[PDB]
Amino acid sequence: GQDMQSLFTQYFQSMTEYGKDLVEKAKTSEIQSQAKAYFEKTHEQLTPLVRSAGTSLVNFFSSLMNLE
Amino acid sequence: GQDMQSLFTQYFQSMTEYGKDLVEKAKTSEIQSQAKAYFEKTHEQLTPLVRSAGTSLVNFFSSLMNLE
Amino acid sequence: GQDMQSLFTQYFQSMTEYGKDLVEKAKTSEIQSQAKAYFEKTHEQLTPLVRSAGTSLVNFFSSLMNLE
Amino acid sequence: GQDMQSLFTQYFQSMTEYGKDLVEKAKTSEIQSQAKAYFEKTHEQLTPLVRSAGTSLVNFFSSLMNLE
Amino acid sequence: GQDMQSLFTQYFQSMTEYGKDLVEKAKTSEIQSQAKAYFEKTHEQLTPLVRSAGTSLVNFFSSLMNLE
Amino acid sequence: GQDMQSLFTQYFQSMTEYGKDLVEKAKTSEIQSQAKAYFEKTHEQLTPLVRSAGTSLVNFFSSLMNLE
Amino acid sequence: GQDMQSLFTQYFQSMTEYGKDLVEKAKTSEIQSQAKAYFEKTHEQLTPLVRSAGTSLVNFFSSLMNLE
Amino acid sequence: GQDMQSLFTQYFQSMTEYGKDLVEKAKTSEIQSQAKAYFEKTHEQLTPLVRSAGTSLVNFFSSLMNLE
Amino acid sequence: GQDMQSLFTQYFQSMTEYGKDLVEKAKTSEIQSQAKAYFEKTHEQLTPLVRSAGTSLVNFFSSLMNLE
Amino acid sequence: GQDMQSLFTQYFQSMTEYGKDLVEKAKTSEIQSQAKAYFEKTHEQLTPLVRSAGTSLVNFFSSLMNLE
Amino acid sequence: GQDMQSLFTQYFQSMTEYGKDLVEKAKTSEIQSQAKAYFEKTHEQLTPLVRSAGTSLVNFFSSLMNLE
Amino acid sequence: GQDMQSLFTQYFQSMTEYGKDLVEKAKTSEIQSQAKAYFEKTHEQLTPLVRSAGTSLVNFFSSLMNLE
Amino acid sequence: GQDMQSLFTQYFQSMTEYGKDLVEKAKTSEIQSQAKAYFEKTHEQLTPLVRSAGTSLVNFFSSLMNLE
Amino acid sequence: GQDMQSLFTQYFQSMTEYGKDLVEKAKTSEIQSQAKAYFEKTHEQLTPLVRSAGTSLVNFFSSLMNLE
Amino acid sequence: GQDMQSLFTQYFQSMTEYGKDLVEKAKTSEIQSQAKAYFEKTHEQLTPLVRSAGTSLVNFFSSLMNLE
Amino acid sequence: GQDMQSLFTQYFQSMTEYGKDLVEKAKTSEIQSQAKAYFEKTHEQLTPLVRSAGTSLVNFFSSLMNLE
Amino acid sequence: GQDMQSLFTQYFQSMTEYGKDLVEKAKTSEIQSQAKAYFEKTHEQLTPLVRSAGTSLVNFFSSLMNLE
Amino acid sequence: GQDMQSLFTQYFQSMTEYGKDLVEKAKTSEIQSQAKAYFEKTHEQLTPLVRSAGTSLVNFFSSLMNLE
Amino acid sequence: GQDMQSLFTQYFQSMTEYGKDLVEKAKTSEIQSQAKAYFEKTHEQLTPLVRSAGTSLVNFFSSLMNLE
Amino acid sequence: GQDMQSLFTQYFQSMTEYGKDLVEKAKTSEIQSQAKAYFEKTHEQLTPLVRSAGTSLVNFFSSLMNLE
Amino acid sequence: GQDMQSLFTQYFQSMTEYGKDLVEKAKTSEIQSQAKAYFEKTHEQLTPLVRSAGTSLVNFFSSLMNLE
Amino acid sequence: GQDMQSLFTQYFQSMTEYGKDLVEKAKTSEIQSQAKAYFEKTHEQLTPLVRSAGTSLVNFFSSLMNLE
Amino acid sequence: GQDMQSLFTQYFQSMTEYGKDLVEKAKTSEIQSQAKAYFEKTHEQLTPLVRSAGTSLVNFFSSLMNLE
Amino acid sequence: GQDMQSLFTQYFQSMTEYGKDLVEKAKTSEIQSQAKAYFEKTHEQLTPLVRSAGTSLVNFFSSLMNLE
Repeated sequence: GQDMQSLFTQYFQSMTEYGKDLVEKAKTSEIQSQAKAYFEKTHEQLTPLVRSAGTSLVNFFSSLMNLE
Repeated sequence: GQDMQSLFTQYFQSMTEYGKDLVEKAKTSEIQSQAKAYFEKTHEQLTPLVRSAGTSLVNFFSSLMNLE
Repeated sequence: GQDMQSLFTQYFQSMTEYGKDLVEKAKTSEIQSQAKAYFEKTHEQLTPLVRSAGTSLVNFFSSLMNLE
Repeated sequence: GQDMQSLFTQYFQSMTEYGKDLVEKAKTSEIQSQAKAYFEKTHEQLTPLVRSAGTSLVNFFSSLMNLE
Repeated sequence: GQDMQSLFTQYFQSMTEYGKDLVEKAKTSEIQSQAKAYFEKTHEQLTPLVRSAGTSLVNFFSSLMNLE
Repeated sequence: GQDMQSLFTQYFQSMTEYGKDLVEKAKTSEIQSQAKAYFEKTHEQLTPLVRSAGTSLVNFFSSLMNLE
Repeated sequence: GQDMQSLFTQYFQSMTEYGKDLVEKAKTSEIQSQAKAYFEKTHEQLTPLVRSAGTSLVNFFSSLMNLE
Repeated sequence: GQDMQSLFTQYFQSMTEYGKDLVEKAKTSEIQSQAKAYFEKTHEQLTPLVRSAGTSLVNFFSSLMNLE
Repeated sequence: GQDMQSLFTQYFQSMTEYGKDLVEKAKTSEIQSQAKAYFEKTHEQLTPLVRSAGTSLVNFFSSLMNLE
Repeated sequence: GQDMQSLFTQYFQSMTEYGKDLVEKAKTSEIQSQAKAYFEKTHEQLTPLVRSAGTSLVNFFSSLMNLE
Repeated sequence: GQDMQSLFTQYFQSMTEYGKDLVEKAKTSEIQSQAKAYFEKTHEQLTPLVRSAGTSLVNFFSSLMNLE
Repeated sequence: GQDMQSLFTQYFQSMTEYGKDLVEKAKTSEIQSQAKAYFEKTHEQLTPLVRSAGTSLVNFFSSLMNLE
Repeated sequence: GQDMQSLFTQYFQSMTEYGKDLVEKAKTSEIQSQAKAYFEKTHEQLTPLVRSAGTSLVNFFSSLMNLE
Repeated sequence: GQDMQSLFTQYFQSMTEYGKDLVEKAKTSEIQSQAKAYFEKTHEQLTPLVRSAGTSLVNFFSSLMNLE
Repeated sequence: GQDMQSLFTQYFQSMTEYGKDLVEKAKTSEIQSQAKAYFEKTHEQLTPLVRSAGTSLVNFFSSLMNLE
Repeated sequence: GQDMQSLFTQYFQSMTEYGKDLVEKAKTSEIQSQAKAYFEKTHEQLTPLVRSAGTSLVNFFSSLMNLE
Repeated sequence: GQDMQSLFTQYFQSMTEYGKDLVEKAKTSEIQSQAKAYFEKTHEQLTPLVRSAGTSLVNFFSSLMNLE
Repeated sequence: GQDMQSLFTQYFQSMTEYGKDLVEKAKTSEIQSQAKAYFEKTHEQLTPLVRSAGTSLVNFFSSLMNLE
Repeated sequence: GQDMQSLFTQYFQSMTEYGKDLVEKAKTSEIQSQAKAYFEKTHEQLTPLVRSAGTSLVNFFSSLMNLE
Repeated sequence: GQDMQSLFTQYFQSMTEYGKDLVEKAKTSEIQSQAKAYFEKTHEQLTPLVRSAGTSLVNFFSSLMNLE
Repeated sequence: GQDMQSLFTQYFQSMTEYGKDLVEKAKTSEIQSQAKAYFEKTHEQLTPLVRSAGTSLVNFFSSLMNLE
Repeated sequence: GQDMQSLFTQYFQSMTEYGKDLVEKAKTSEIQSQAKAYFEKTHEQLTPLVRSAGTSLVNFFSSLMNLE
Repeated sequence: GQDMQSLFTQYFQSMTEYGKDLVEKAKTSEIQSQAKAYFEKTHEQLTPLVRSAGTSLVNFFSSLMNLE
Repeated sequence: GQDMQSLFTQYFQSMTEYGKDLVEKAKTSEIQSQAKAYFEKTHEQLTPLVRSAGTSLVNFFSSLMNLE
């Protein structure tokens, strides 16, 4: 059949600001940090950590992710 | 059949600000941080952590995520 | 059949601000932080943590998420 | 058959502010934080934590989430 | 048959503010925080925690969430 | 048959403020916080915690949520 | 100001037949004819002769039709 | 100001037949004819003769039709 | 200002037949003819003779039609 | 300012037949003829004779049609 | 300013037949003829005779059609 | 300023037949003929006679058509 | 003079258990906690909080505690 | 004069257990905690918090605690 | 004069356990913690926090604690 | 004069366990922690935090603690 | 005069365990930690933090601690 | 005069264990740490942090600590 | 077992004169004389002749005084 | 077992005169004389002749005084 | 076992005169004389003749005084 | 086992005169003389003649005094 | 085992006169003489004649005094 | 084992006069003479004649005094 599973984004005579992480002043601070830190014996199969207009597209067709 | 499972976003003579994480002043603070910290023997299969206009599209067709 | 399970967003001569996490002053504070901290032997299969105009689209077609 | 299970949002000559988490002053405070903290032997299958104009669309077609 | 289970939102010459979590002053306070804290041996299958104009759409078609 | 189980919201030459959690002054206080705290051996199957113009739409068609 | 002088026609799960001139049998007949025939020294300035779901929109903004 | 003088026609899961001039049998007949015939010294300035789902839009912005 | 004087026509999962002049049998007949015939010294400035789903858009911006 | 005077036509999972002049049988007949015939000393300045899904767009920006 | 005076036509998973003049049988007949015939001393300045999905776009920017 | 006066036509997973003049049988007939015949002392300045999916674009930028 | 303001405790061939805070089982409980929590503009001059065989001896001789 | 303001504790052939804070099992609990938490503009001059066989002896001789 | 303001503790053929904070099992708990947390503009002059057989002896002789 | 403000502790053929902070099992817990955390503009002049058989002896003779 | 402000500790044929901080098992825990964390504009003049058999003796004779 | 402000500790045929910080197992933990962390514009004049049988003796004779 | 056969004499802020043989005037006299004089073949085994605050302690543990 | 057969004499802020043989005047006198004089064939085994605060302690542990 | 057969004498801020044989005037007198004079064939085994604060300690451990 | 058969004498801030034989005037007198005079065939085994603060300690460990 | 058979004498800030034989005036007198005079065939084995703060310690370890 | 049979004498900030035989005036007198005079066939084995702060220590380890 006909399948459209996509990100469709069209702009016409437009103005768009987006996905901006803006620090003006920082001191002894941890600001906007994407992190994973301290894992032990963990089993993660589809965990996309995403931020600030970044993109993660996964198209599995008849595929097999096996973590045995 | 006909399948449309997509993100459709069209702009016409428009103005749009979105997904902005903006710090002006920070001191001894932890501000807007996406994090996962301390996991032990965890089993996570589809956990998208997402923020600030970022995108995560997963299209599994006849696929198999096996965590055995 | 015909299936439309999508995010349809159209703009016409419009102005839109949205999904903005804005800090002006921070001191010894933890402000707007998306986090997961301390898990032990946890089983999570579809838990999208989402914030600030970010997007997470999952389209499973005839697929199988198996956590055995 | 014909199935429309979507997010339809159209704008015509309009002005819209929404999903804004705005801090002006913070001191020794924890403000607007999406978090999951301390889980032990937990079984969560569809728990979307969502905030500030973020979106989480799940379209399972003839699919199977098995946590055995 | 014809099925329309959607979020339909149209704007015509309108002005709309909504889903805004706005702090002006905070001190030694915990303000607007979406959180899950301390779970032990919990079984949660469809618990969407949602806030501030965020959206969570789940469309299961002939699908099976099995937590055995 | 014809089924319309949707959220239909149309605006025509209108002005609407809604779903706003607004703090002006806070001190040693816990204000507007959506939380779940301390669960032990709990079984929750459809418990949407929702607040401030956020939305949670669940469309199960011929589906099966099994917590055995 | 805000001015909406338009033809707004929306259809939702509907069936509509309209503006249909259907002849099955005709003999030596004049059937459903829009015509103007024999004018002499006539002065017509806005005369829309319309039929069968046809449309005629006149939008004059600060304009001048002068027949001197 | 904001001006919407337009033809807005949206279709959702609908079926519509319109503006159809269908002849099945004709003999020595004049059927569904749009015509203007025999004019002498006529002065016509905005006369839309429209039929069968046809459209005629006149948008005059600060303009001048002068027939002197 | 913002001006929308347009023909807006959107189709979603729809079926539409329109503007159709269909002859099945004709003999010694004049069927569905758009015509202007015999004019003498005529002055016509904006006369759209339109039919069968045809379209005529006049957008005059600060213009001058002078027939002197 | 922002000006949208256009023909906007979008199709989504739709089926549309329109503007079709179909003759099956003709004998000694004049069927669906667009014509202008016999003019004498005529002055026509904007007369669109349109038919069968054809289109005619006039966009005059600060222009001058002078018939002196 | 921003000016959009255009013919915008987008197709998505659609099927469209239009502007079709189809003769099956003709004898001693004049079928679907666009014609202008016998003019004498005529003054025509913008007269688009259009048919069958054909297109005619006039975009005059600060121009001058002078018939003196 | 920004000016978009164009013919925008995009196709996505679509099927479209249009502008087709198809004769199957003709005898002693004049079928689908675009013609201009017998003009005497005529003054025509912008007269597009268009048919069958053909296109005619006039883009006059600060130009002058002078018929003196 | 002779002043004896003391804690005199003598043991002879004795057995004494005292001041024991003993928890065997605790769950989601706050057990035996000495605390002061949330004071604002408070003036406390001699407030000994004491527990579990702890001791607080204050001997002021000709001294002056001034809280001005 | 003779002043004895002391803690006199003598043991002779004795057995004494005292001041013991003993936890055997704790879960999601706050057990035996000496704490002061959240003070604002407080004035405390002699407030000994004491617990579990701890000792606090204050001997001020002709001294002056001045909090001006 | 003769002044004895002391801690006198003598042991003769004795056995003494005291001031013991003993945890056997802890999970997601805060057990026996001496703490001061969040003070703002506080004035504390003699506040000994003491626990578990610890000792705090203050001997001010003709001294002056001035907090001006 | 004769002044004895001391800690006198003598042992004769004795056995003494005291001031022991003993953890056997800890998980995601904060156990026995002496801490001061988050102070702002605080004025503390004699605040000994003491624990687990530790000692703090202050002997001020004719001295002056001035916090001006 | 004669002044004895001392720590006198004598042992005769004795056995003494004291001031022991003993961890057997720790995981994702903060156990027995002496700390001061986050101070801002604080004024502390005699604050001995003491633990686990440690000692802090201060003997000021005719001295002057001036914090001006 | 005669002044004895000292730490007098004598042992006779005795056995003494004390001031021992003993970790057997640690994982992702912070155990027994003496620390000072994040100070800003702080004024500390006599703050001995002491632990595990360590000693801090201060003997100021006719001295002057001036922090001006 | 525990055996206390001792002379226990403690003094607290007391004044005691005792065991005093004071002669002021003596002439040809025998005053306060402890004596044994003229024994012949005598057998004395435990005969304490004691006077004036003198002390005689006999502690025989499993011993044997044999006068054979 | 525990055995305490001792002379325990403690003094605290006390004044004690004892065991004093004071002669002021003596003439031809025998004053306060301890003596044994004229023994013949005597058998004395434990005869303490004690006076004036003198002391005689006999501690025989498993011993044997044999006068055979 | 534990055995304490000793002379324990402790002094604290005390004044003690004892065991003093003071003669002021003597003439032809025998004053305060300890003597044994004229023994014949005597058998004395433990005879302590003690006076004036003098001391005699006999500690026989598993010993044998044999006068055979 | 533990054995303490000793002379324990401790002085703290005390004044003690003892064991003093003071003659002021003597004439033809025998004053304070310790003597043994005229023995014949005597058998003395442990006879301590002690005076004036003098000391005699006999510690026989598994020893044998044999007078055969 | 542990054996303490000793003369323990400690002085702290004390004043002590003792064991003093002081003659001021003597004439034809025998004053404070320790003597043994006229023995015949005597058998003395442990006879300490001690005076005036003198000391005599006999420590016999597994020894043998044999007078055969 | 551990054996302490010693003369332990420690002085701390003390003043001590002792063991002093002081004659001021003597005439035809015998004052403070230690003597043994006229022995015949005597058997003395351990006879310490000690005076005036003199010392005599006998430490016999596994030794043998044989007077055969």
